[PDB]
Amino acid sequence: EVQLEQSGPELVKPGASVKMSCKASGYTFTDYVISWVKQRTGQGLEWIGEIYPESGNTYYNEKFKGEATLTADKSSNTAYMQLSRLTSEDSAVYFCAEGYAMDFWGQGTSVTVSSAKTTPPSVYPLAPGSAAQTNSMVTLGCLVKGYFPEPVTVTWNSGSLSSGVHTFPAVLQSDLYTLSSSVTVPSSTWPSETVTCNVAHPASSTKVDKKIV
Amino acid sequence: PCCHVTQLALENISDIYLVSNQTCDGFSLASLNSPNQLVISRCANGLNVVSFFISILKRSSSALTGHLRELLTTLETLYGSFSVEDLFGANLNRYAWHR
Amino acid sequence: TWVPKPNVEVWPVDPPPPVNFNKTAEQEYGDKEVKLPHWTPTLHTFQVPQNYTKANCTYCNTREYTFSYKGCCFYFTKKKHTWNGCFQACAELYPCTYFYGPTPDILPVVTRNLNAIESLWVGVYRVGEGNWTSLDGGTFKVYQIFGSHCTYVSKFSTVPVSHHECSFLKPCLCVSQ
Amino acid sequence: LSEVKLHLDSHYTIPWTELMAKVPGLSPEALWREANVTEDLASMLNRYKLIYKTSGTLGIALAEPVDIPAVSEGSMQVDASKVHPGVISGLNSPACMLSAPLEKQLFYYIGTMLPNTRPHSYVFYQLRCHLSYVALSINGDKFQYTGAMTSKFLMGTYKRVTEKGDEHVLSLVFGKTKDLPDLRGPFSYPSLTSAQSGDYSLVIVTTFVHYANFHNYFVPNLKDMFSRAVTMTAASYARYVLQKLVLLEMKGGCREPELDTETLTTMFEVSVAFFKVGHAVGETGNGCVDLRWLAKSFFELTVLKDIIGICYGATVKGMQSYGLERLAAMLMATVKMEELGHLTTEKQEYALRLATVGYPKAGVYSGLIGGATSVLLSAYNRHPLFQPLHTVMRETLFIGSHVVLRELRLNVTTQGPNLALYQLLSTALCSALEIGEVLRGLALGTESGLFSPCYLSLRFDLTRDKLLSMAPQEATLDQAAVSNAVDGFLGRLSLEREDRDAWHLPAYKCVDRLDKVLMIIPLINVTFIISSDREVRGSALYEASTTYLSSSLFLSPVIMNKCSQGAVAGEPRQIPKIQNFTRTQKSCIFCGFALLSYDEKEGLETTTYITSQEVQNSILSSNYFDFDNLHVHYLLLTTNGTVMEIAGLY
Amino acid sequence: DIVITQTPLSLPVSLGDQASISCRSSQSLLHSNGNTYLHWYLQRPGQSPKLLIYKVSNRFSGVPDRFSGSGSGTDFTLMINRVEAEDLGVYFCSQSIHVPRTFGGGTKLEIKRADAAPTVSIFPPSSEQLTSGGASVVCFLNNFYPKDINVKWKIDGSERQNGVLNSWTDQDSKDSTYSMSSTLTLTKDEYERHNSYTCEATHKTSTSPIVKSFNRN
Ligand SMILES: *[C@@H]1O[C@H](CO)[C@@H](O[C@@H]2O[C@H](CO)[C@@H](O)[C@H](O)[C@H]2NC(C)=O)[C@H](O)[C@H]1NC(C)=O
Ligand SMILES: *[C@@H]1O[C@H](CO)[C@@H](O[C@@H]2O[C@H](CO)[C@@H](O)[C@H](O)[C@H]2NC(C)=O)[C@H](O)[C@H]1NC(C)=O
Repeated sequence: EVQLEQSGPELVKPGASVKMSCKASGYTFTDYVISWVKQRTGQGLEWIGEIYPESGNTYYNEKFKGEATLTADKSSNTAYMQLSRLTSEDSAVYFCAEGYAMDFWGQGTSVTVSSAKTTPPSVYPLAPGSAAQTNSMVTLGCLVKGYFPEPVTVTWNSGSLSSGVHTFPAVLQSDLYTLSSSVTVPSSTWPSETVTCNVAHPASSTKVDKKIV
Repeated sequence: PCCHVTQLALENISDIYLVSNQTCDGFSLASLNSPNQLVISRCANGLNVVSFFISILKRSSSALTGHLRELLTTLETLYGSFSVEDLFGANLNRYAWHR
Repeated sequence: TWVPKPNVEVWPVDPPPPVNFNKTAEQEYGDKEVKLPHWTPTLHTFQVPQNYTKANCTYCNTREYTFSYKGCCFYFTKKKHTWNGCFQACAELYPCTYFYGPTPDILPVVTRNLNAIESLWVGVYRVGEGNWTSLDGGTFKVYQIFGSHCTYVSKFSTVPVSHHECSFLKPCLCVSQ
Repeated sequence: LSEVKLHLDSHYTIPWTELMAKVPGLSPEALWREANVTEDLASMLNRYKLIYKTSGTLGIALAEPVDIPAVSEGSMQVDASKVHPGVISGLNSPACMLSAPLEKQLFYYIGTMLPNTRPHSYVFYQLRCHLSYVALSINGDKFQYTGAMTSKFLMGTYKRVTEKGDEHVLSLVFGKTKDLPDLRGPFSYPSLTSAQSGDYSLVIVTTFVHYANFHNYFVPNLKDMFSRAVTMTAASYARYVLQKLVLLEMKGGCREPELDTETLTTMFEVSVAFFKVGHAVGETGNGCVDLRWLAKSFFELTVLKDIIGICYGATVKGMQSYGLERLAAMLMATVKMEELGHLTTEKQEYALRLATVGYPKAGVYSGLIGGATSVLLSAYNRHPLFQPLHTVMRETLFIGSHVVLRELRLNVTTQGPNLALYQLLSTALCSALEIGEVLRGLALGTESGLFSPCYLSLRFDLTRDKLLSMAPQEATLDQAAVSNAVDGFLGRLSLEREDRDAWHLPAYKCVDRLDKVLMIIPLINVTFIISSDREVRGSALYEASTTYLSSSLFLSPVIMNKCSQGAVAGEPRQIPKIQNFTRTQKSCIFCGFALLSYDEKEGLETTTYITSQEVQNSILSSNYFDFDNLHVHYLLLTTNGTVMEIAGLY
Repeated sequence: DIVITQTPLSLPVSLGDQASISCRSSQSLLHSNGNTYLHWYLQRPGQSPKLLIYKVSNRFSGVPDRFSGSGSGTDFTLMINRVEAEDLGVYFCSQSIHVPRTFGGGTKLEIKRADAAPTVSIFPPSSEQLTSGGASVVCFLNNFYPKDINVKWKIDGSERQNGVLNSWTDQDSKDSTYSMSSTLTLTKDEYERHNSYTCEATHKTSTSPIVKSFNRN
């Protein structure tokens, strides 16, 4: 049984450097291999840069040579990997796995690269707007545009309105994130009762917005 | 678990593990290792390791403390438990990977 | 007058040596440590002498020849000779005679004039590791079992038989024309 | 150099330095490097398929005989290491040697039993134990055999070297199953056993390719070899092998040794014979071994060691206790050899055994012959005349003959007088009926052929056609084996050749042609040279009525074993005849004389040495004197140097 | 390289059903000799991938019996006997013979439920946003099954394809439905040029797109 530990996530700027460590702890056999792979959010697994700490021999691919190098430390078996001159398309989660199978995977380290300064989110309310009926139940929403980095948490009336809530994944536009949140509310409870949007960006601030027509 | 035998002398060995014949469909394999952590075990041929020890205890029958005289018998029976036959047609590289 | 004599008796003998009573076990046996014996055999390598080879002329005498077949007079040496040393033993036996190699057609003929006890060298040999052959030539099926290089025949020999040590003494088969 | 923990499923911990230093000289490193712990299964399997493997065996029940006896009442326990001159005297005093110090001398040497050489490196962990070995080589050292052994298991290794140099090896391990050597790698013993018993087992170790080479000329009867090895006693077994060799050295066995199934079989059997003796002494459990058993067993090995030395030049290193040689030497200082023959038959053999074991290859203590001659003499006066000896007497004379045989090897005289006496008695005992019995024993391989007094006789007139006349005429017997017995027998008495037949008698130099000598009668103060040679440098020359044809019969007395300047001149003397001589005689008269009976055409027929009153009374009273046949005569040879013919009685 | 093909890309299953997943290979997968290096992985949502089956059909440590690998040579199959909740996720496959190893598409294992149409909602830009010089329209397509769906933005009857960004959600732990937000980002100026902004949702349940629009008034 082998258990692995990976470095924390690092927020890096294009051209800076990120060095990830993969510490192996457990029981294995000689000449063991550590494999590296990445997947972009929503996409599959790709490359298989193998390194043998003891032997030191390495097998990369047509990529990740110059686009990556593989080091190792035999004292504790850490098998480092780093990479600097990184573009946007290689923001992803890098996994470390031990064994020829690969048997035992690591929690992974997600590195996000972007030349974007921390930016608080701008909140706008999504009201149905005049010339609308929305009977039985009205669906409202909250727009969170132009923030960096991730994540943000969107709640409604501060923990209330837990059922009927959607919070969509963040999309990247203008090199800044943006998402929306929805809530389905019976028409009898709005605008009779106030409905507010609680957007939080622990990297700076949280905005509170009220839904109004 | 079970390994593959590919090619550390005897002196820096603290523990050695031997499998039964049911653990790996009939093969006799061993694990050599040295005493956060991550122990790397060198794998060895069971029958040769088992046969090795049996010869030791016999050669020193006048030095057994009563704890080793029992070990001798257990190393036997086990040794005969493995059928060296029924191995000619079996795939020997079951556990090999080849980089 | 026939005077009585005494019975025969053994001649007195001297008392035995003393014996030790001294002399350690190390003086009786050597060094305790031993190395089991190894032997380096000196393997000789033989090749056709080329003197003597097959005879050129064709002479024969009827009064002293063991038997005839077709147009070949055969002889058995009265003197026991080593296999290697029979190329000579025959070239000097009678004029134009050589060490013969029994061909399959003639082999049975040679076994019929042999007793159940005696053996007979023959002129079938192996220069190297391939193709047995006589002085006339040809390919011979040999019952090979030993290191080879020399062959004999016997009463019930369907083919020449190899031998383990060809310094043994046997008569020799030799032929004339 | 540490402590190692061994788990398997609890766990064990095996300690070194401890234990390792408690038992020397263990080396759990060379063994580790020997066992090959990183051997892939493919490499291991390829190694397994190389070694020949047998079918097995279902049982073959066998019983171990009672070889060594229980402690003989109040025996004097002797320590081979500390055998001081402290009594322990007399043939009658019970004696036994402690097994521990005796086994220490037998396996004094130490070496590597199991080589690093193929195919042994594959099957066995190399072993270093106390050991003895029997070793030999033939065919210009191209075929070798080594029989290394412990007190627990034997291992005989064959090795043949072809002309190209290919070395074929085949090993046979014999011993108690539990005591078998340690197996390396995947090998188990059942797959290699060719014969098994309740406790013993016979293992074969070779490669498929090598076994193919040996099987063309060497098909052992592994089953029969195993049965003999287990069921027989050490002495009875050692003697089974001894006969094989003795009967093989004559009839031309070991001058041109053959790679035969029987020949190679015997080589291993030699190893077992030495192994069984040591195995018996070791399997005692810290006890003592009776001396009467030791004497008989080590006599057989001493006789067996000389025969394998003469035949093959074999060597024995081990199974030799000097402490026993010391004990056997003291006991021979207690009894008088001149009167040894006056003792019991059991004690006769007991002493004659200790004589050979206590004094290996003679030439040192020349008094051993006096004992052997006292036995043959005491045996000769009680033996019925002209008869073919007896099973019991043939066995006793066989033991006593080895002290004589070895002195005959030495060119020196070795205290002549008695040795001539022993040989003259042997000559009297070679009659027409003794020869026929020996020949019958050679045709059937029984015990009668192993030994005969006729071998060491002073009779050189035995030719092939003369032995054919005395050969068994039975139709049931194998015509071939009978024809061979005559050759084998005749091959045992070769003069110039053989080298164990003459030259120690000073009277032999007084002869001109050696091939014409017929018989020598060494009496007291005179030895007669009976020959067809006219030019014999003696004191006189008698010529007995030979007959036309024949060669001639001369009797040349050599007074005091001193030749003459030349052969007597003039017509030879006539043998005076005697008629005034009565059949009844109350004394002796004729003691010291020899009485010869020859046929005019057939030659010599019987020889008698009047040694005592009992012998003479047998001559007279019996129907020995038969004058009905005109062509037979009876010559009387006197110590005075005279010859006389008995032509009739009152 | 060695391509690899998994089918289906999405396999809706109810709890207790039986799943089958193939991984067709481009090249043979034999080495030394009949040791076929094909391996199956499972990535539960939000977690690291983990090994299920290795060397075609050997159950890794900790894997229940319901998992079983089959097939040989170049076409193989993974089988789940009676699916459980903890088995939902993505099933990759890989070969280790030729360098690079290469992986497979994915084959999402999802829950099966009844068809539900989306509840489309369109929101005109917010007053606050136009003050900032920007206008983005939002269209929520909430709670539908199956996941497959596409939208068409029509402004004054002309399809729009530039400046639209869409987001999809995972299967709701409770509803077992999906959701999707489509945000059309424009300029305040470009926004005040066309009047009708339409959000059309074409889905399985509906042979006729669902239309939710508004006019600047
Ligand atoms: C290891 O393998 C062998 C054969 O597969 C097993 O051997 C058996 O042992 C029993 C007696 O205990 C014998 O009847 C036979 O030799 C084998 N059984 C049968 C039905 O043939 C052995 O049991 C295995 N080791 C263990 C712990 O099960
Ligand atoms: C321990 O195990 C190896 C396994 O092969 C043994 O093997 C072979 O050894 C010979 C030389 O002695 C080599 O020529 C072969 O190439 C080896 N075979 C293979 C497949 O590698 C070896 O004999 C053992 N170790 C030693 C030193 O002999």
